[PDB]
Amino acid sequence: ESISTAVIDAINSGATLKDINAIPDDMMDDIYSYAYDFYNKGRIEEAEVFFRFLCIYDFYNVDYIMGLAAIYQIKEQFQQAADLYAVAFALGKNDYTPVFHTGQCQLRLKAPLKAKECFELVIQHSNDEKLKIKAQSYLDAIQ
Amino acid sequence: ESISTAVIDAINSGATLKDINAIPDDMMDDIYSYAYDFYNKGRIEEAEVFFRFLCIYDFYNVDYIMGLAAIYQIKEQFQQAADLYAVAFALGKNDYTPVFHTGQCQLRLKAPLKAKECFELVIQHSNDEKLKIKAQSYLDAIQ
Ligand code: NA
Repeated sequence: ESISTAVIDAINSGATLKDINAIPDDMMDDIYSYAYDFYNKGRIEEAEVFFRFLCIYDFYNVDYIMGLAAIYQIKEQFQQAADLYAVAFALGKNDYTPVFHTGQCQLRLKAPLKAKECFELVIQHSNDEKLKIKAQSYLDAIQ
Repeated sequence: ESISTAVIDAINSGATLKDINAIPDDMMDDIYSYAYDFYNKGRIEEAEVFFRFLCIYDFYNVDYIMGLAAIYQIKEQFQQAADLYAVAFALGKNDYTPVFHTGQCQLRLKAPLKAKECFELVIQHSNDEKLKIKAQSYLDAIQ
């Protein structure tokens, strides 16, 4: 029946629609690869429908969630972007990229304080030099 | 978890085209009928544009997906067709038609092993006789 029922069931079950329907991995990879192609080519409207479907069918997948969070951030839906980046971080705590992006979202939502906090976390725990230089530049700009 | 709720809530906070209810149902039906007629009548470029519009307006409508997937197939854009057939399969209720068309696309993309898995999958799970007969023939021809 309808995807919204299936979704409520999947949440209640703590399992992904992908697992529940046993969609093969190769098929999921193909959709993701197409979706990323739209994103990289800058075709954000087409990329968004693909990524929204991906996160619906596999809501535990960090690459899907990061992809859709990047799209929201680019469309300036800062609060939705920040919410997805927080889930991505919770599912992958070795990676500070989502904490960095959330910092940029918080700045745009006029919460300089929350933003500084994110940028400090990155500087403190990330091993990604480029991420740390960006975060340090934001922290210097915000004072 | 509360994780899956957080993903779905974030995604559900933004309005979609279909959410705002600005387009009458019969207009949507007319657009689909014309797109489908253009297709059947060989006017492919026009069918392509409209079916793509339809897929953006309701990506979870299998008829829209299968419509554009079939256009890519006919245009020999076999990878794109295969990517949309994977979406149709995930949307679909045990319907193995998109899996079968994926097999034909794989075979044309010189991935016979992938093709053979598609056709095997149809034979194993499909309840559509005409479809299993085509799939068995492809399997026999590929060896
Ligand atoms: Na970005």
